[PDB]
Amino acid sequence: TTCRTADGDMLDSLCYHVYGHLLGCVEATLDANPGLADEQQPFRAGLLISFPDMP
Amino acid sequence: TTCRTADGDMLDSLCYHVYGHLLGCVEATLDANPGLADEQQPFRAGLLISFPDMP
Amino acid sequence: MIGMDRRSGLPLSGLAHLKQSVEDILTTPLGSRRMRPEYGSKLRRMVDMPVSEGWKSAVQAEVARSLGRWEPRIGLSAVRVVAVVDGRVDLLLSGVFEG
Amino acid sequence: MIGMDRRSGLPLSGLAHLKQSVEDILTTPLGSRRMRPEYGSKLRRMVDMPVSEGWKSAVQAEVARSLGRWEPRIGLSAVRVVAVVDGRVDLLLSGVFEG
Amino acid sequence: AYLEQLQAGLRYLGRAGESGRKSLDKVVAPVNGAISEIRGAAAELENLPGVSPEMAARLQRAMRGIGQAQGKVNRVVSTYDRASRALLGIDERLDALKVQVNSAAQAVGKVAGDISPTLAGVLPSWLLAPSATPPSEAAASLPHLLVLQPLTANAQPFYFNLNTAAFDALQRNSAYNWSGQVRLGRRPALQSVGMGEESILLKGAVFPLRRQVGNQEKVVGLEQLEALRRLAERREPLILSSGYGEVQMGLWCLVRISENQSALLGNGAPRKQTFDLEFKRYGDD
Amino acid sequence: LLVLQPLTANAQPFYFNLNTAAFDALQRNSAYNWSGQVRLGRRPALQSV
Amino acid sequence: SGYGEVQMGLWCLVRISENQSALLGNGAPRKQTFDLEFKRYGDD
Repeated sequence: TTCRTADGDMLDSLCYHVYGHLLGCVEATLDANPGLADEQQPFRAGLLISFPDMP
Repeated sequence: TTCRTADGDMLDSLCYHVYGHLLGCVEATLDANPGLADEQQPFRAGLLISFPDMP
Repeated sequence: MIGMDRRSGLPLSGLAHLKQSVEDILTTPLGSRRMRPEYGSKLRRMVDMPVSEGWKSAVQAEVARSLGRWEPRIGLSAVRVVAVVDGRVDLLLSGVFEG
Repeated sequence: MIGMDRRSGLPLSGLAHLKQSVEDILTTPLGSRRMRPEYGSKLRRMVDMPVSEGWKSAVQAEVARSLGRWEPRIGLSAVRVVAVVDGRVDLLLSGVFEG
Repeated sequence: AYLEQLQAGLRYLGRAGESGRKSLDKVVAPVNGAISEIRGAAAELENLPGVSPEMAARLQRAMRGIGQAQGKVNRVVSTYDRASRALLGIDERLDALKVQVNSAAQAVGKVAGDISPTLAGVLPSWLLAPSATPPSEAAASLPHLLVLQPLTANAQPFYFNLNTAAFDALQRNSAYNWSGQVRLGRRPALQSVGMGEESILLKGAVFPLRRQVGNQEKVVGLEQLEALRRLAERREPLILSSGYGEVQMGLWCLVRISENQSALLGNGAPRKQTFDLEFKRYGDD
Repeated sequence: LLVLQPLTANAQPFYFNLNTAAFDALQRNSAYNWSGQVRLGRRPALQSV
Repeated sequence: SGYGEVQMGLWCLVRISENQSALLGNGAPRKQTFDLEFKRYGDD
């Protein structure tokens, strides 16, 4: 379930739109994403997040 | 329950019309029929299938 | 879901696969598939019948059955006759997307 | 309950904290907070919409939702348009105090 | 000699996993004829410089097939008793297929690596994102009669007005749980053991051919009571928001919808829909 | 007006129109299973079961 | 149906009850007031 951001899309908003809740849903996204947390949290327009299943 | 085909009648259709389902119903027809599977599956007009009971 | 195209063998996934998923329902008659007799549409039985106002509501009621079986990611909205030339009626298959 | 002021950092407790508790609800949009997506108001969505008599009842119905979530010590009474200048509508947020 | 070796190696395992249906002894000789024979290619492929863009897709065509050959053997073998398998002694033999073929698959992957898992299902950040703008109902020229709105706080609320449903009746039952305990020589004692069910019942009628107010080139829809149904299968409480007395009504879960749609059109379309909704107060903290 | 059609998919469907049955009323009850659990000092909790 | 959603779900039929009256000589009615009653079959 790979999604592409815009220049203002943010991580806790995105995995709330995908999953429906945020309990155990942000760090599971940061786990299966290489170098995602190193990038600045107001995202750039072209970075890809593969949201895993069962957060 | 012996049935006679036409030149386009087919095996999985016939034993679905006879039995009502196809789970375990085609190979039980091919079991009690000598030389049926050797004949081509678009059947000829005059070959006889004896459909057994309890497929 | 990622499938392959019917012609040309190319793997197409998003919504071109959605349209060919519908046209495998509408143009296969019932019992033509192998070991899957309850697959397809009765639209081939509706071929070359007179276009009345009960023929229209029998096509809407049969596309909705056949897409309701093997296409759960499509909610059917309406089927409308939009033109008539000699024999060739043409139907705007409109439906919302789910799933 | 004793909190601190938003500007100037001073700890104010009784009823000045009550008013800034409401204005953190009304001016935050939804999803702007971190790890709290169901916080704030849809009043920023009501910004720059025409002031009809259904816009008024949709603001009363949305202030009452957003204060009903994160402000239990305020019972909302009414929201009334009291003046109109060019663009600037102004709303008398009146409500009784509970808790 | 891998052009002779692995293609002959899959030929033994075709006999291994299929001549083992109702017997055991016919499995061991092709399995012995493979483990010491796939090793003839796992030692051969130790040193290749990547000989061709072809000639190693053939290795990928073969090692996918030998990977299918492990699945055929290890499922046909697993249908047997363990004691009948222990007397044969191929529990300690089929693991050598997990040694030699994996050493052969590592040898193919060093010579010719795999293709990258390309991505075609990359979506933007929209298809799972709600349209947070309010609908045309909230901007209409009609004061809203009652407002349904759920706990997710981003879902679209339902607005009761003359365009959508427009109830004119409002039952509001509200019991209070006083339990009676019969005493023998006197009046029965009453104890407040709770609050009991408070319910709100909304009557009314939807006429889905009356045009929207001011003749907006748009009628009251047939969809406009099914929106009450979709908002009720969320398994979720709802905030009632009136506009007359208290505005902050509590959490009210929706329990029953029952329309009576009659005076039908040709395609089954009604032109009256007399409904009755029925809520119960969700007892939050 | 309405069409009945079964799961066997080859059986003959039933067509509601003025020739066959032609209903003019349509009750559609639809409950939602919210179960009440009485708590002693407060309102009864409702759960979507 | 043909008006709103067309794909209604699976609906099993539960009750048929006709009231056939104004009879002919051989028992043939000329009115049959029925009421069908469905319940939604809960498929996956």
